[PDB]
Amino acid sequence: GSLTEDGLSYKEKFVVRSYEVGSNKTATVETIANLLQEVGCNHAQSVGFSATTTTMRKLHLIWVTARMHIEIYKYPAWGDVVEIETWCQSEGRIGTRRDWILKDSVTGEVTGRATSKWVMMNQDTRRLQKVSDDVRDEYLVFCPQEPRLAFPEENNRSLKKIPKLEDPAQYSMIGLKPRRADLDMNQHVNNVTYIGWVLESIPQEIVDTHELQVITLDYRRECQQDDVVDSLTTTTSNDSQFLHLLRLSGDGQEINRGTTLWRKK
Amino acid sequence: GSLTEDGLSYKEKFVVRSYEVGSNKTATVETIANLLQEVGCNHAQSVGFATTTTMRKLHLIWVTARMHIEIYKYPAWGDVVEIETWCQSEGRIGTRRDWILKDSVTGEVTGRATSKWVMMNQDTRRLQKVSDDVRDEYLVFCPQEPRLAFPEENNRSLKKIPKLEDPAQYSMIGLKPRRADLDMNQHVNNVTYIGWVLESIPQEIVDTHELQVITLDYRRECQQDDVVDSLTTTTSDSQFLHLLRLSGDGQEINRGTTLWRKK
Ligand SMILES: O=C(O)c1sccc1-n1cccc1
Ligand SMILES: O=C(O)c1sccc1-n1cccc1
Repeated sequence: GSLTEDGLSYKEKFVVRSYEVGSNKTATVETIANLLQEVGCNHAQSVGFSATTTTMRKLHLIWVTARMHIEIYKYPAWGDVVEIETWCQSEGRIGTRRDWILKDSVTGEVTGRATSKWVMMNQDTRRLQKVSDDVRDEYLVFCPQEPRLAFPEENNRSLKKIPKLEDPAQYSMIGLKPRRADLDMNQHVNNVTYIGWVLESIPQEIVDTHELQVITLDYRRECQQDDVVDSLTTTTSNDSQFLHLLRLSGDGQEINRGTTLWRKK
Repeated sequence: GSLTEDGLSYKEKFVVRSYEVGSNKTATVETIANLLQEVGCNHAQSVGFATTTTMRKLHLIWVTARMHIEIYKYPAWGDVVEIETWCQSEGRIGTRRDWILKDSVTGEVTGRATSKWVMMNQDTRRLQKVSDDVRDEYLVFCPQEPRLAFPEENNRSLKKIPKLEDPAQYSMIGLKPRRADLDMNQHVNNVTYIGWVLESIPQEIVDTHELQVITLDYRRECQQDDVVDSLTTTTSDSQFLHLLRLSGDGQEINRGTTLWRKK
């Protein structure tokens, strides 16, 4: 991987692995979401981060994901090479945005795109806060100054408000627990696990006859290593649409809400 | 990746990814076991395949009976690890696949693995000796002289594993596979079982020790809708005896041993 000529974005190529593919012999949406993490971390490292700034580390401040929106046109096949380009952008005091473009290395065509929204949180108190100018000026030199949007469209799916699923749900997967392989290097549940957990309540018949096209996921609360999760889904719709809810098996505390769009194979 | 000059083994380099590392900022044993799958599949593909044309005609598949992994140094995030793999016949019982893991910068051996495979009818799940027609098809891709990742006489890779007695010292109950645990044929990926065995090791062992050796026997497959119990008892360096069984009737699916060194 490497930063582009202007040093305002980062590119990296990935060969799709044998264990990274599903039943259709193409990369899963969780494999893709992991590749977005890998290109994201390599972009931060190539510009001095390790992505907390000097001031964030001093104040015990971290960047946390509020929303992830992924849209896939063609999932890459096992053995194919996918090139991913990523960049960040400031959104005032609310936080930052990280976008991605996925391409076929052989054809140069766009096979997918993603956008994520990040907010600042105190690592210990878990309290959110608006970005301070001292922190803001530290990373503004690594972002483009003109708007560069993976989803520019006048009316796009990445900014839609997601409602809360009403009980009873149509489908459900109960008693989901994270294992050590679901944890990151800081012993927190990896954000991609939640994507997998949302998809767990989609019936196998939809999974076998449709391909996931769009997924929007809001992150409200973290699932701890010793928590149990319930995954709920209700059909809201040639296209299938679903409303999703992740909550703690006990009290029913919400951790995530989302929507998926699937098209017939 | 590529086959070596003699076309009797396969090499491939891997850069360790951010999501592939644990709390020590080094690759997990499950990440390593997945890299062994990837280099294994690329070796088969580069030589025409691990089912032969005769196996497909008879509905025969290769299944893992045993996996033995020994790690001296887990690679760090960003490091490049080079893996060399090769297969070898073991008569009529089956085949063996071995691996050597190295540091790309130093050339030193950082780990090694050996796995034992048997032939099974994919439909009846019945084991069988390898026929000569099948055997001759793949013998041209294996070295003719013995080439062993674990040559040492009376080594840990060939030891018999006993069955854990109830009550177990530690346990993790109600383990279920999710879609990300399945392979391209909707079967549970063999690496998931490794993760499930380690689930019953206490977090205090995990935080103070590093896994050095893991030997895992595969007896029965966990179906997508099965629930698993992971049992562990200390037998000792820390040594543990492991057992994976179905949450209901208690049917055995796996047994193993792990060896851990103080950090
Ligand atoms: O989880 C993270 O910290 C990172 S880093 C860049 C992408 C993501 N992400 C968030 C949701 C799914 C993937
Ligand atoms: O599972 C498989 O089919 C393959 S392919 C080569 C290595 C393995 N394996 C088996 C146990 C752990 C890894």
